[PDB]
Amino acid sequence: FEESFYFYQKRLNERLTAPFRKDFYFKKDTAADLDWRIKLKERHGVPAKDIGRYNPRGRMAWNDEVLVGSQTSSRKHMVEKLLADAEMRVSEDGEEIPAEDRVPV
Amino acid sequence: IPDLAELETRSALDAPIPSEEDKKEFRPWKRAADRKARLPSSRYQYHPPKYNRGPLHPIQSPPSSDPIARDFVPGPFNMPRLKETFRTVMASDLMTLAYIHTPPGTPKKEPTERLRAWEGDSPYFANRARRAPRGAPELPIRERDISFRNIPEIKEITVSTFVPLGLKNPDLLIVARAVLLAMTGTMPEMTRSKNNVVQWQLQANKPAGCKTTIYGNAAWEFMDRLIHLVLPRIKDWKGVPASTGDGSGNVQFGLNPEDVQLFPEVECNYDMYPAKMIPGCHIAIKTTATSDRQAKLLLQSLGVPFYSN
Amino acid sequence: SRIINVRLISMAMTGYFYTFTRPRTSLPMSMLKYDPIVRRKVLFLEQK
Amino acid sequence: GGPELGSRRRRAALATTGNLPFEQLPYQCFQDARKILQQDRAAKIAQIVKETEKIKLIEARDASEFEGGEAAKQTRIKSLRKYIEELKILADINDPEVKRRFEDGRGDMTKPVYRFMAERRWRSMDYKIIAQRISQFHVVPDLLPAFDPTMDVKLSFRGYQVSPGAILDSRVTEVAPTLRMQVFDKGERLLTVVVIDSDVPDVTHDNFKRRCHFLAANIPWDPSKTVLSLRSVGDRVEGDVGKPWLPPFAQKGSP
Amino acid sequence: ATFVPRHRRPYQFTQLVQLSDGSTFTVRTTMPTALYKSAKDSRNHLLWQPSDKSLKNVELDEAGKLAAFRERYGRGWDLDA
Amino acid sequence: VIAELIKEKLAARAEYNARQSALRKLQQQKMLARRGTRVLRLMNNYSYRETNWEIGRLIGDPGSVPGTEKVGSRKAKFRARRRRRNTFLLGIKERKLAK
Amino acid sequence: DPRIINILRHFAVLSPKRIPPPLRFGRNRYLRHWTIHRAWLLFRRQQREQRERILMQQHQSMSNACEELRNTEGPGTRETGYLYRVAMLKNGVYGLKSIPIEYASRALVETPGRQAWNHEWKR
RNA sequence: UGUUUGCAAUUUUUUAUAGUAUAUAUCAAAUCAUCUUUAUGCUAUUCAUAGACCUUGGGUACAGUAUAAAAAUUAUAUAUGUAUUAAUUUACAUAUAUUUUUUCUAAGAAAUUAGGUAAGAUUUUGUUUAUAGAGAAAUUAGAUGUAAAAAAAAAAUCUUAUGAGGGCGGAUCCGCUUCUAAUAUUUUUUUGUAGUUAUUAUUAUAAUAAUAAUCAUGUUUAUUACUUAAAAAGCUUAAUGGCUUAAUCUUGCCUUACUGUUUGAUUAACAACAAAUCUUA
Ligand SMILES: NC(=O)c1ccc[n+]([C@@H]2O[C@H](COP(=O)([O-])OP(=O)(O)OC[C@H]3O[C@@H](n4cnc5c(N)ncnc54)[C@H](O)[C@@H]3O)[C@@H](O)[C@H]2O)c1
Ligand SMILES: [K+]
Ligand SMILES: [K+]
Ligand SMILES: [K+]
Ligand SMILES: [Mg+2]
Ligand SMILES: [Mg+2]
Ligand SMILES: [Mg+2]
Repeated sequence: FEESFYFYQKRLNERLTAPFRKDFYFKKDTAADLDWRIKLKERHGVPAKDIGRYNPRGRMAWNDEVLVGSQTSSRKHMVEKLLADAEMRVSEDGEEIPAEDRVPV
Repeated sequence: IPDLAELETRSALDAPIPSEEDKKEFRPWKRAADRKARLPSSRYQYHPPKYNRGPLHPIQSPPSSDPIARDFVPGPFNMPRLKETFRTVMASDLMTLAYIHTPPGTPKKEPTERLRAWEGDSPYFANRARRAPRGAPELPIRERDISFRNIPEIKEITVSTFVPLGLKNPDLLIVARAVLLAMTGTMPEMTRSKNNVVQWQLQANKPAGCKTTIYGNAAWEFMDRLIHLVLPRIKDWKGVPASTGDGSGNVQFGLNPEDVQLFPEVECNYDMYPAKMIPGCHIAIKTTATSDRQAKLLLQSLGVPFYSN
Repeated sequence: SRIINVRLISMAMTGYFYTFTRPRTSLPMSMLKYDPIVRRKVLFLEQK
Repeated sequence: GGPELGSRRRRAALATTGNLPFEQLPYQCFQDARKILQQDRAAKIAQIVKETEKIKLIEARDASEFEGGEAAKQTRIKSLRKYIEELKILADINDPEVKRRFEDGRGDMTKPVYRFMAERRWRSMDYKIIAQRISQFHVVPDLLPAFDPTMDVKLSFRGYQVSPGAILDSRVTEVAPTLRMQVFDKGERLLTVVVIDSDVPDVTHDNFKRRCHFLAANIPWDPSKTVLSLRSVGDRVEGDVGKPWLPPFAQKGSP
Repeated sequence: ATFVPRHRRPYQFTQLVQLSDGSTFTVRTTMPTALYKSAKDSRNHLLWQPSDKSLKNVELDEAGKLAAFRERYGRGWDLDA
Repeated sequence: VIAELIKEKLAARAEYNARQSALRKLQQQKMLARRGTRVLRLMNNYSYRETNWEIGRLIGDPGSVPGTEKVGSRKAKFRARRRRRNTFLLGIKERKLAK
Repeated sequence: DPRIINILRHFAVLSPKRIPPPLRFGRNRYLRHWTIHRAWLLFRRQQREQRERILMQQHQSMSNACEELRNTEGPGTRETGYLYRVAMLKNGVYGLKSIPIEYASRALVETPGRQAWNHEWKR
């Protein structure tokens, strides 16, 4: 229940916190910005990595709750996603690293 | 039993767990699509008012715990590892370390009036005004013993900045407000100067700082970052002065502008701020303690070094 | 002087008026006052 | 699909969704929370059986055995009974459907649970109003030395609800009013209604006298009854009308 | 008429903090970084670990001069102990 | 079911609107007659004129100040505002569908 | 100026006019949250009662031991309560070196380090 | 179709049905700007296809570990292309000037606004402890205590009562008067001080006794009630008095800072009169 509750509150925070401004942490056309944009598209625009896929705004914003027997709220899936987002995905020259040449953390 | 007969016959709580087949057929996304229309709105359309107009006004405001409320804040997101640490190991050590045994039938101590009254044979003493606080001009809070019912804990932390030169360069106040934002995760409130000093070029009633207060879990998380990731990186750091303390269980100290940028939240985007604009902060740790020695004993349990000075 | 005595004329064209003072560097006065000729609250505007 | 089902949204939602109890909606957090409250309600009921049998042991116990006598045995059972009443409420106070059934007005008022939420609701907005009328209009100490109402009483004339202290016309206040009462204590009690005019001017002695405009006694009432028409108190409802309704009035000039 | 203010909170993430000890805990921060590797923390500082012998007897050549000398002229001149 | 229920909502809405407009047309007729009525009274010196206090009650009975009531309902503004947005978005669907 | 504009935009997004609005739940959604809130606050009660039960049980063990100690005589030719009066002293308890910083600095962690425990530690 | 999409949840009102006053539904208003394209784009894969990896056109995906199936979808003006048509016709790709999604240059970072009314807050000053730069002198954080399961009962000392229409003299007038009730006071005569959790001891997991803890079904940043010397701050302006339970502060709506006449006073304003002051209807 503690896990399901935290996840339940992380998605209410998504609906009530100000949006994330990448321009405040990453500057345009840099190794960090490009790396952030690639992985941000795999998360379907969600800047957070531990709340699955949920759009706070839009027609389907109401569907914030998760169904029973879900893996997203668990702590095992949380650590897995936070680690997959720490691996450098953009080489020093700005090109995406091949899927096979990516070193895990 | 007749008592059990007075309980509600049909209980939602004593219903069986949901069926797996029903779980498979429950698809909230397919309902909105299959409907191909918008369900009519409910006739209940109460929305919290923007102003509180009294306890007898027809329209009343709900408590902050109500999710639809205007001041609602999403609940906890995690357990601060320093709160679980304090409550798991250090709650009993401080209780065991500082313990005075009271015999079984010890009479309860009766507190004496702190604002004394004149007692004697002089007819003037009758209607005399109560005497002044003996010693200090304001009555200091009396120390409570560390019991199993009173374990000193951290309550809130106030990070404040004072930028006098911001009166000439307005951008020094914009940066100071942003550093204190990423550091604590809240929106600081601007403060103003209260005195007039020409030598220092200080003018009264002008914005010259910013202040944030973090409560609950946020304050336990900030302490961990400070203790384990910021303070261990300050070059030639000796420790919090042993003289810190206002006499009520609150510890205060300050950080340098070069130590404020050691905060992980400030070193990541350190290049987005103009040069030489990151300020120093005044960190005030408010605890449930009621003494200077209790607070210094509490912080030592969380891993704060104190030095003699 | 810094103060001037202005006259608020009734917009009911009844001739009644009120007299108040206000600084020169201020906007003309315009209030909702009671007109005893028609015995109702109407709009009163500064004369000038 | 008729109005007897409820609002339009319900009739629409009840035809485009699936048939499933609200308590069985497969939501993760909602079902995790429903299990914490489930195994807790079982602990409250297990406590009611523990305190229920603990009274029998004390009941079949000679008073002399208690070093405090018979007085110490009643204060011990008096506290145990009160502790059981609290356990019968905490067993359903967290139930989500008990809250829905109460908010819809379909709550069973013969149970302590629904009577607890009704008093809390009354003490939130309605009590604060009547508590204010008794003081500002000086019903205390003029009529009673001290008064703390414990039941709800809403009066309506000709089907129109009257707000506490509203100045009504002499034509409206011409027929007996209907009282929409609600008691929050268990069992059936006998009730007396009295309508008193406390500002009758007595010019012969330069003071005010009080005049009774209605009086009825022996009115059976239970926490399930809601409406009582003072018009029919002798035939429809059981009671003894000591004085039929006297149309209120106020002579010109008096307050 | 008391105005009911609303909370103005920025966006916050969940972060994995990996101390120098290799141990990892999760926190709630405003930065977008997912994993924060700490090369210098309490688990590696001498003020917090006054007994660990590994931390003491450390060169701690912050400036870099002690290492530049050894690169030019070698380790012949050193405080052998 | 959703389509027919909405028709019932619009039918009940038209009934109230039909009655409101049927009653609004009566008030505009009562006000027109009142503001157009000139009651000349024998004041003095055998002169006839309309009293000033009656000229003040032409706009409306005493108790309130005509012209200070709220012009419209904010619910109608929310209702109207939704309708405007729906077209705009629905309009973009037709254009990008036309392409 | 460019960088300051970035900082100002960060605040412009936090103004009351820009921040998202208060939530708007139906009934079944509101009732769903009412239980999650009703079960969480009850969970804290179960953790508060448990936590305060251990503190009271650990405290009563000290009272019992110290009460026995008060009425002991010894060891040897030492008056009653000597060990008790010596155990109730607070020498250095409220000093700087009261609690070792190696024990207080080590906090709980989700996962252990590369070397969970150091058995080779020598005095 | 305003209001969050799984279902009678706020207040008031309209209308209708059943009903004999109640009940349900509905309507309007109040409280609140929640953001709404059910997919036309995107993504992946797969066929063809002139093509030496790419060109052109079609399919496919089946979604609770929700999904490719919307993390934010306008409208143009020009130029430069490419491909296209009867046609700058039309569809894309670039750039640069715009407007649109109210969606990104902190007013909740500023202004010393002072009356009516409503609600809310109730020591604000100084002093003092501590606190990067910070020093005699800058900012911020602090600075009283108690209580919060529940009482029951006997008499007496007064004081009140438009209580018993009490009794007796002259129903509600009056001075004496018993009784009941209420407030206050006694340190008074006491009785009771449980229940719950835990510890200890005896007894056969329970019972009994003793000790400690105990406002808590509630976002612990708890809350609520009471208490917290005097001075000082504040209240258009000197000084005195006063206000902290409002006369101060904050906020919403407002402009009675209204028209006419008028009562009783300032021990019959200023030791006269007049101009004045407070007040009632
Ligand atoms: N809180 C109450 O309602 C309550 C009731 C009785 C007594 N008390 C007294 O107050 C003291 C403190 O109250 P408390 O013990 O209920 O506070 P708490 O420790 O349960 O709550 C502390 C803060 O952290 C949050 N929190 C609590 N548990 C958490 C968890 N498992 N994970 C993440 N976040 C969590 C809470 O929301 C709160 O903001 C108690 O020791 C007791 O003396 C409090
Ligand atoms: K807890
Ligand atoms: K005002
Ligand atoms: K004081
Ligand atoms: Mg004033
Ligand atoms: Mg102060
Ligand atoms: Mg005189």
